[PDB]
This record gives sequence, structure tokens and C-alpha cells, in this order.
Amino acid sequence: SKAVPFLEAPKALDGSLPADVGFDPLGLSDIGFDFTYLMVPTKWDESRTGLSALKWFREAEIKHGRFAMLAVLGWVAVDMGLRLPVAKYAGYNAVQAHDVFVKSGDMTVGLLAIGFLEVVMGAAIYEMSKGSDRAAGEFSFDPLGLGKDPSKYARYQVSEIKNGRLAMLAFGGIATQAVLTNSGF
Amino acid sequence: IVAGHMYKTNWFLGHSIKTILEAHKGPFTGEGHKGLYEVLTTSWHAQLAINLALFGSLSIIVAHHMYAMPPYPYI
Amino acid sequence: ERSKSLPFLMKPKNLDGSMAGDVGFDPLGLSEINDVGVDLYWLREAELKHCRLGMMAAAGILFVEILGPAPGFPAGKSQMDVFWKVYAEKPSLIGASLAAIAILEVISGVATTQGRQNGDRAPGDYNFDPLGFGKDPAKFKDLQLKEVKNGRLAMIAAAGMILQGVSTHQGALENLS
Amino acid sequence: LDGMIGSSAPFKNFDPLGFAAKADQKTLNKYRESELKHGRVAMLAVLGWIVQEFWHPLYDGKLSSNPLKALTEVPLIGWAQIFVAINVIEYLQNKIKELPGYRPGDYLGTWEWVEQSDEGWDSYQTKELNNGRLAMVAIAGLIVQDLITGQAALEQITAGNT
Amino acid sequence: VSFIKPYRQDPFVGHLATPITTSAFTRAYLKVLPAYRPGLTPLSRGAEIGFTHGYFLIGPFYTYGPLRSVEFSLTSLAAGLLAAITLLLILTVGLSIYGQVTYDVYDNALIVKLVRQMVGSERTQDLPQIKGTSELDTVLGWQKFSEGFFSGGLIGSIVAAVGIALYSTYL
Ligand code: CLA
Ligand code: CLA
Ligand SMILES: C/C(C=C=C1C(C)(C)C[C@H](O)C[C@@]1(C)O)=C/C=C/C(C)=C/C=C/C=C(C)/C=C/C=C(/C=C/[C@@]12O[C@]1(C)C[C@@H](O)CC2(C)C)CO
Ligand SMILES: CC(/C=C/C=C(C)/C=C/[C@@]12O[C@]1(C)C[C@@H](O)CC2(C)C)=C\C=C\C=C(C)\C=C\C=C(C)\C=C\[C@@]12O[C@]1(C)C[C@@H](O)CC2(C)C
Ligand SMILES: CC(/C=C/C=C(C)/C=C/[C@@]12O[C@]1(C)C[C@@H](O)CC2(C)C)=C\C=C\C=C(C)\C=C\C=C(C)\C=C\[C@@]12O[C@]1(C)C[C@@H](O)CC2(C)C
Repeated sequence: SKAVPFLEAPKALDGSLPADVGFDPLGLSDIGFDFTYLMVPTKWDESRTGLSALKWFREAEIKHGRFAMLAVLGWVAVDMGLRLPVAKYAGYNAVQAHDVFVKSGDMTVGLLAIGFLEVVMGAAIYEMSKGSDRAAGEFSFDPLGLGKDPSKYARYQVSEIKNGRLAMLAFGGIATQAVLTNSGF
Repeated sequence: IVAGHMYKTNWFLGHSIKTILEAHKGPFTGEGHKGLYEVLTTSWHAQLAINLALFGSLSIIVAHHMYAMPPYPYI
Repeated sequence: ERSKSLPFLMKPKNLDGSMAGDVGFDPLGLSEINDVGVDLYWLREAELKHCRLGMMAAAGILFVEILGPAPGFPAGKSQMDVFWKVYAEKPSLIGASLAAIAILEVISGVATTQGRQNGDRAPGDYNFDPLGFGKDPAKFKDLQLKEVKNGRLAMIAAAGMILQGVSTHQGALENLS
Repeated sequence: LDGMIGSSAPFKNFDPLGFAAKADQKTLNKYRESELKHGRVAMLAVLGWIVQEFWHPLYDGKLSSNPLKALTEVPLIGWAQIFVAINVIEYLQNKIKELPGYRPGDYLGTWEWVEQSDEGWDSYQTKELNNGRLAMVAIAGLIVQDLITGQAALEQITAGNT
Repeated sequence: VSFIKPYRQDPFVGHLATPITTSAFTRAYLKVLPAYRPGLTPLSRGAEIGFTHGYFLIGPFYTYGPLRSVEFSLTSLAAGLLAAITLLLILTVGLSIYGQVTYDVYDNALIVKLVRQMVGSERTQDLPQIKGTSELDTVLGWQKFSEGFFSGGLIGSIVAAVGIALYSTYL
């Protein structure tokens, strides 16, 4: 491997996935369970060859990274003010805004909307398991167009996954610390 | 309603009663329940036997639970 | 091969291009259902009926809230609560409307099943063009697209109005401001 | 440590101290007999420990629910009858042991019917052996805990003496 | 695996080799019983059977008889003992008449071979036939079996009465 040199490799981390360095001490990328069956419990389709656990884990990692990046942006925003131009959003930090907004019937709306988007893109994941050429985390979302020049696309890929790992860990710290750089415990 | 989503009817979902019965063999019972699905899907008399026996037993259970726990006002 | 609406999804097999408003938005593959008497024909007929019903309901709510009720009818600006005031004083009107809608819906279901069986009637077609606004082609497709888009928007709008009236117990534009 | 039944996934042919690498077939049969007897007795002992703790209908209540205390409260003439019954059972087992084709722990004589054993039969025998081993460990722990602490299983757990 | 098979590889017998008919436990348990224990004369088999049977027969008569006593009574014990002894006498009478009407042999396991070898052209049922080769299947064998049953029944009933008296007195 290129990290943890005293372990050769998991088994499936050949390098076909971006941002691959070989770091997987527990060998989690070799579970034979096709996690698409957590969505569609049965084979359903006779053409459902199956999805490798590594590809499902890559999709989950990309989704986690995007969620964590947006989450740290939002949590940092509400520490330095920046409230929505509307009533009922006064100042109630981030450690308490979640509960007060769950009370005020709009976190349920956010849950519904996020679930709608998640269901559509999980249908995309299921089609990938069925055998579509779509790669993990690829929703073909390039509106501004900074995704051409394949070298730039690969660099931005590795950038996104590394930034997502950093943002996951940073959000874990921020939520655990209740923020120290911009507020108090 | 939950119990009604058990047997495979028209989708790739649910159970086949033939596969359930045929898998319930044992050292003491030889082939086990193999062929029981064919018996109960080709003989009305076997279905009538099972249904009537369990139906009479259910009627007796109903009779017991009636006076035991009176379910109607002023009964 | 990829759906026009969702580029990360393959083209839904049953939705090629024919129906107005077709952009390939079938992430769950519901167009491939062929059971319990439900298929693409039935789904399209249900969608068109929903579109028309939502258009009528949204137009009615907006009309009553903006221009006020007709003479002799109750007011209140809450369309989800003024229904009980109409029923409290004119129950026969509500009952007759319900009976008429029931008969028309029985006819609609019979027509849907028949047209599905001996294919001669497009889904949602009831030969209702008294003013001849869609006689010629090359305008019928545009009118179908307009109807489908307006009906989907009015479906969403009418569901929103129903929920707002049930929860807030206030008018639609009252909730707006 | 042979093709014997009882080898499971966590530690296949578990003989770290090499007790079986030097023993002949007779000593290994003796070891299997001892293991199976210990496992069965321990399963009975664990079940009795728990059930006695939360249910002792006999002897008109009394017979304190803590084991190792009811051991000294049985009329001691019921102890004799249990001892004699166990003795007669083991005399019968000894008589079984000389029947032709005898297998170490097989007192049902399954060798009469089971020629060319399957994988289900071996798996069930391994299940019995593993449950017996777990019950041996559990009953040893039960007795030791009751000795050092003085409370029974469900009593020590309920209080929180862990 | 299958734990039920035809008995002794004969699918036409009215019997089966179940885990109860032909289990090692069944084999040993029935081979340690007096009726089938090897090395016992018919008198010894009868004596052991009678001892056990009188021993457990005095129980119900003494406990639930017409002269019970919640405390220990010598009259209750005597009544139970006499009832048990008379029941053993009735059983011995039945054994005697059964043996009288069943067998006509004085030495078995031979007559069968003699008539299978030296021919049996006689009235049969004594030379030929002969069901069972046990020593209990003879006129002499069954007579000694009944005698042993009767004597052992008396002795076992007396022993059980003594034990009951000791248990009721010293406990
Ligand atoms: C993980 C993402 C995430 C989540 C869950 C939240 C959650 C919240 N934010 Mg928030 N925020 C985020 C990221 C996030 N933020 C980011 C990245 C920014 C910077 C741009 C902000 C800036 C921000 C401000 C300025 C304010 C909030 C506020 C709030 C709170 C009120 C909103 C509410 O009740 O739910 C409403 C429902 C949701 C938030 C669910 C999101 C559903 C979206 C709208 C669906 C569409 C997503 C979008 C299209 C994604 C595109 C990707 C793909 C389609 C291509 C709530 C706790 C307000 C507050 O009072 O907080 C204390 C407030 O004033 N946030
Ligand atoms: C090693 C096994 C073992 C031993 C030594 C004891 C010892 C004792 N038990 Mg006990 N018990 C056991 C297992 C055991 N138990 C099991 C497995 C259960 C669950 C059914 C119970 C349930 C139980 C209750 C409910 C009670 C006792 C009680 C008692 C005490 C009085 C004796 C009595 O009445 O027993 C009674 C025993 C039984 C009713 C069940 C015994 C069934 C045996 C163990 C299985 C068959 C044995 C068979 C003859 C030999 C196996 C054949 C083959 C494998 C070779 C005494 C300390 C009494 C007491 O005072 O509690 C404090 C009391 O009330 N026990
Ligand atoms: C078997 C069948 C028909 C058929 C067939 C045939 C005949 C065999 C022919 C074919 O061959 C096959 C088939 C299947 O088509 C089935 C019939 C259909 C059903 C089962 C009818 C259901 C209709 C229910 C509706 C549409 C009710 C809506 C309720 C509303 C309430 C309105 C409110 O204002 C109220 C009252 C209170 C207010 O506070 C607020 C709200 C809540 C908004 C909105 O409107
Ligand atoms: C532990 C953790 C991450 C641990 C990472 C580790 C050890 C990584 C170690 C390594 O990298 C190094 C060091 C070096 C590498 O070479 C090797 C490895 C091994 C790879 C994240 C926790 C992450 C923990 C998280 C994210 C917990 C979040 C909790 C939240 C957000 C709570 C939200 C609330 O809603 C509630 C629940 C209630 C509301 O009332 C209030 C609020 C607060 C709003
Ligand atoms: C069903 C109906 C009304 C039903 C109303 C109901 C149930 C309401 C009931 C309630 O309010 C009450 C009572 C009391 C409340 O407490 C309870 C409810 C339940 C709320 C009216 C039909 C009304 C039906 C009408 C008006 C029919 C008119 C028919 C015409 C003109 C026919 C013409 C032709 O027949 C010729 C002449 C020649 C033919 O060849 C051609 C044609 C054209 C077909």
C-alpha cells in the first residue's frame, strides 16, 4: 500500500477509484453484502448483477463529505450571525436552534425535501447496482461547467473526497467541542 | 395487514409455501412436508378438513372467551 | 439512453416521448407497473384527472378568495372551513354535486377501462371540445403540454392550499401575507 | 484434535496445550466422554441455578432461592434419592458402553441408524458440545461469583454488583 | 440421517427400529432387568420380580386402604401387608394356571433342534413348533418362576413393611 505500509492492501483497493491511497486497516472494503439490498430488499430485477460494497462505500463517503462540508458551512455561519431574512430565526445558536426549529414545523419540511432528493438519487444508486455506467457520486451536476478538461475533473474529484474527509472530522470536532474558535462550550 | 405481506403472489417478493414446506424435513420425519402443498392445492377435502377443525376449535375458544370476558354492555 | 430530466438515470422504458410533459422523470420506475389493473394508461389517466381537478380547485379557491363569494353564499375567506358553512345551510347542493360527481366518475372509470382494453381512446380523452379549441393538430400537442404543466402546478398548489387551510385555518392569500 | 466432531469456526481443533496430539484413540474417547458429561451436567446446573433463583415451587416455598444455600437445606433424604438415581443412570451408561459399535458420548445408540453421518448430524453434535462448553464456563462463573460475593445470579445482576 | 428404519432390514414385519425400540439405552436397560438379565435361573428371575413387585405393591394398599392412618398405625401396616400378600397369591395362582395351560416342555433350546434334525412326524405343538427358546418357556421353568415370584413377593412385602415402619417411627 501507500499508507500503513506493513499491511499490503485490503483486496479491492486496486486504484480504480479516485483519492485511493490504500488506507483500510480493517478490510471493510471486502464485505460480500450488496448494500443496495438495504434499499431494494429483494433482487427484484433479473438483471440485478449486484453492486460491490466498495462502490457503495465510495458513494456513501462522497455523500458524507458533501453533507459535512455544507454542515460545517452552516454551523460556522450561525456562530457569526447570518440569520435568514425572515422572522422566527433570531439568534438561538446551533446547539439549540435544531430543537427549536424541529418544534416549529420546518425541520419536518426540510426532512421531506431532503428525503425526496435522497430517494431520487438512491434510485440512481439502484440503477448503478442494476448495471448502469454511472459511477459512485456522479449525478452529472455541472451547471457552471468547471468540470470539463478530464485532468481538472480528476483533480476536483480527489479534492472533493479529501475535503469531505476533512469536513467530516471537523464537524465531529465542532459538534463535540460545541465550537471553540468562534464561540464557547 | 402486516401478516398479509408474507406470500409471493405476483412480484419478486414474499414467500413460496412450497419452498417453506419442502425445507422442513428432519431425522425423524423423512421427507417432511414435501408434497403437502400439492395435497392442499389439489384436494378441496383436505382444505375443508383443516378449516373445519380449526374453525370448530375457534368457535369453542370464542365461547370460552365470551363469558370469561363479557365484551358487550349488560350481557 | 439517459432520461432528459435526470441525467444520472437511464431512460424509463415505457416513457419514450409520446405523452405531453414527458421529460423522463420516473426515478422509481412507476411507469413499468403492469398489475392491479394499473399500467401507463391508468397512471396517465389518473395524472390527467388530478391535473384537471387541481386546476379547478385552485381556480375556485383563488376566485372565491379574491372576488368574494357569490350572492347568497357564506363568506370567511377560509375555503377549507367555509365548506361546512355551505353544508350547514345548503346540504342538498353538496349532496347533488356529490351524486353527479359519483355518476360521472363511474362513467370515467368505465371509459378508462374500455379504452385501455380496445385501444381507441387516448388516456384522459373524453371528446370534450365544444368550442373547437383543439381541432387541428400542431396545436393539440401544444395545448396538451400547456394543460399538463398547468395541471401539475395546480395539483401542487391545491394540495398546498388544502394543507394550509386545514392547519392554519386561514385563507390562502392570508397565509401569503 | 482429530476428525472428531466438535471443531467450530473460532478455534478449529482447539488443542493449544497438545493434550490430544500424543493420546491414543482410547484416551481421546475418554476425553470426549468426560467433555460431554461435563457439558450436559453443566447445562442442567445452569438452568437449575437460574430457575431455582426465580422459581422454587417445591418444598412449600422455603429452600432459600440462593443456590449453595439450598444445597444445605434439602432434607438430605432427597439428596440420597437423587444420588442413587444418578448412580443407576451411570450404571446403565456403563452397560451401554460395552454394546458393540459404541461411540464415546452416544448413549442413545445413534450409531445403529447413523452410518455415513451427514453435515447436519455433525453440526448438531457440535452445537451440543459448544452449548455444553459455554454452560461449563457459565456454571463455574456462577459458583465462583456466589462464593466470593454471596449473592445469586439474578440478585447480583439486579443490584449491580458487576 | 434417518432415525427410523425397518426392523432388522425386514420391511414386512409389523415393527420399526425407532430410537426407542432399538436404542442402546433400551438395550442395556432391558438387559439389566430380571426378565432378560443374563446368567439368571428362572427361580432367580421370579424371586427378583416378586421382591420388587411386593415391595412396591404394599405401598398403595397401606397408604390408601380402608384402614388408613395419617399417623403410623400397626393395624394399617398389617392390613396393607396382608392385602399385598393376598394380591401376590392371586398373581401366583394366575402364573401357575398360565404355565399349566401354555407349555408342555421340560428342557428347551434342544427339542427344537431335535425336531429340526431327527424329524417331528408326531402330533406336533410339543415336538415341533415350540415358541421361544428361553428357559422360562418350559413347564419346569415357569413353575420355578412362579415359585420364585411368590416367595420373593412375600419377602419383599415384609421388607417394605419393615422399612415403612422404620421411616414412620424414626423420622
Ligand atoms: C447539511 C446542511 C444544512 C442543514 C441541515 C441546515 C439546517 C438549518 N439551517 Mg442552514 N446553512 C447551510 C447548511 C445547512 N443548514 C449552509 C451550507 C449555509 C450557507 C449557505 C447555511 C446558511 C444558513 C442561514 C443563513 C440560516 C440557516 C438556518 C438553518 C436552520 C433553519 C432551517 C430549518 O428549520 O430547516 C429548513 C430546511 C432545511 C435547512 C433543509 C434543506 C433543504 C434544502 C433547501 C433543499 C434543497 C437543497 C439544495 C438544492 C442542494 C443542492 C444540491 C443538488 C440539488 C445539486 C436549520 C437548523 C437559519 C437559522 O435560523 O439557523 C439558526 C438561518 O438563518 N442556515
Ligand atoms: C445438575 C442439575 C440440578 C441439580 C443438582 C438441582 C438441585 C436442586 N434443585 Mg433443581 N433444576 C434443575 C437442575 C438441577 N437442580 C433444572 C435443569 C431445572 C429446570 C427445570 C430445575 C428446577 C428446579 C425447581 C423449580 C426447583 C429445584 C429445586 C432444587 C433443589 C431441591 C431438589 C429438587 O426438588 O429438584 C427439583 C428438580 C426439578 C423439578 C427438575 C429436575 C429435572 C432434571 C434435572 C432433568 C432430568 C434428570 C434425569 C433424571 C437425568 C438425566 C437423564 C439423562 C440425561 C442421563 C436442589 C438444590 C427446588 C428448590 O428448593 O429450589 C431452591 C425447586 O423448587 N430445581
Ligand atoms: C370501485 C371504485 C370505482 C370503480 C370502478 C368501476 C365502477 C368498477 C368501473 C371500472 O371498470 C373500474 C373502476 C375501479 O374504475 C372505487 C371508487 C372510488 C372511491 C373509493 C372514492 C373515493 C373518493 C374520495 C374523495 C375524493 C374524497 C375527498 C375528500 C375531500 C375532503 C374535503 C374537505 O372539505 C372537507 C370535506 C372538510 C374540510 O374541512 C377540509 C377538506 C378535508 C379539504 C376533498 O375532496
Ligand atoms: C469520533 C469521530 C472521528 C474520529 C476520527 C478518528 C479517531 C481518526 C483517526 C485518524 O485520522 C487520524 C487521527 C490519523 C490517521 O492517519 C488515522 C486515522 C485513524 C484515520 C467523529 C465523531 C463525530 C461525532 C459527531 C459528528 C456527533 C455529532 C452530534 C451532533 C451533531 C449533535 C447534534 C444535536 O442534535 C442533537 C443530537 C441534540 C440537539 O439538542 C443539540 C445538537 C447538538 C444540535
Ligand atoms: C340526484 C340528485 C340530488 C341528490 C341530492 C342528494 C342525494 C342530497 C341529499 C342531502 O341533502 C339532503 C337531501 C339532506 C341532507 O341532510 C343530507 C344530504 C345527503 C346532504 C338530483 C338529480 C337530479 C336529476 C335531474 C335534475 C335530471 C334531469 C333530467 C333531464 C332533464 C332528462 C332529460 C332526458 O330524459 C329526457 C327528458 C329525454 C331523454 O331521451 C334524454 C334526456 C336528456 C336524458
